[PDB]
Order: sequence, then structure tokens, then C-alpha cells
Amino acid sequence: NSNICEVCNKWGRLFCCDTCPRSFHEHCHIPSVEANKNPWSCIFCRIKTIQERCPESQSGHQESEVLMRQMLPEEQLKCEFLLLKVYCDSKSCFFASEPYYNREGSQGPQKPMWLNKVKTSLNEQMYTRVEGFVQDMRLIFHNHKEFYREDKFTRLGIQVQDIFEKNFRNIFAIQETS
Ligand SMILES: [Zn+2]
Ligand SMILES: [Zn+2]
Ligand SMILES: [Zn+2]
Repeated sequence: NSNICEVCNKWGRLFCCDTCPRSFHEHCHIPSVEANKNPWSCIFCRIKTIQERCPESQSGHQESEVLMRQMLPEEQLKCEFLLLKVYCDSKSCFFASEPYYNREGSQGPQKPMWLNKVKTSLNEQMYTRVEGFVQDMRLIFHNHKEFYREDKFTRLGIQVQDIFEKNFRNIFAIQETS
């Protein structure tokens, strides 16, 4: 196994996947690494299994259909993985914890949002459809763009949104377009 966490790239108390060489901090993995379970398979492995069991799950889909899907176990897993892929980028630090807004010439968002809140929401089964999760993810970046206006820091929102959107299209097998 790797000697660093796959998500944050640090050493520490790591839990090792039994079916691949990745390792994780307990609360870096999503869901948090399970108490018992020998062998244990990480989220990467669990997502690969879904694909292998249903190869046709990789044919192209329309985003509108994906969003309306109910959060059954497989869609719950896919959203957990997509959230984890965002955390894997170091620029996610900016969006992880609860933000506050006090900048001359701007007003804070009406509905603040952040990664750890989405994380808790998934853990608590608060989303009934994929759309719920995706709307909250996109709101994080949209809030950021609006608040920071012409400051160059706005680009951090663009950057992390692009990681989200690429991973969304991959994980949910969105039909490729120009
Ligand atoms: Zn970690
Ligand atoms: Zn694994
Ligand atoms: Zn099948």
C-alpha cells in the first residue's frame, strides 16, 4: 500500500485498502473508514465494481436524467466519490469549512455553502435526488464567484468547479459533447 493518504497526500494514521494500493486517513475517506470489515475495499474499488458489474453503466447519459435520479445506494456512493474527488485537490481547502463575508463593496451570499456541510448532508441522507447534491456543490462555486467579483481570487472558484464538473461527467458517464 501507499504510505500517504490518497486525498490529502500526508502520512499519519492510515487505513489500507485490501483490493488496491491506496490508503486513507479515517475522515479523509468518504464515507469515514468503516470500524471493522476485513477485508475492506475503498470507494475507488467500490465504484470500479459497480462499473464492472454493469458495463453499460458507462454509456453516455443526459445530465437532466442523472439529476432526477433518486439517491439509492449506488447514486449515494457516486456522490460520495465525486465529493471525495473534490477534496483530493489541495485548492478544496478554501471551500471546506464555513465561510464568512466582510469585504468592502460586496455582500455575502443568501445561502452559504461549503464542502463539510455537503459532507454532513450526505452522511445524514438529507439528499433524496442527485440534483440536491449537485445543486449544493455548484452553489459553493457560484457564491464564491459572485462575492469576489473582480478580485483575482475568484479564479479559485473556477478552478475547483472545473475539478467538480470533470469528475461529475466521468463518474456519472455524461454523454460527451463539443
Ligand atoms: Zn488524508
Ligand atoms: Zn481500493
Ligand atoms: Zn448490467
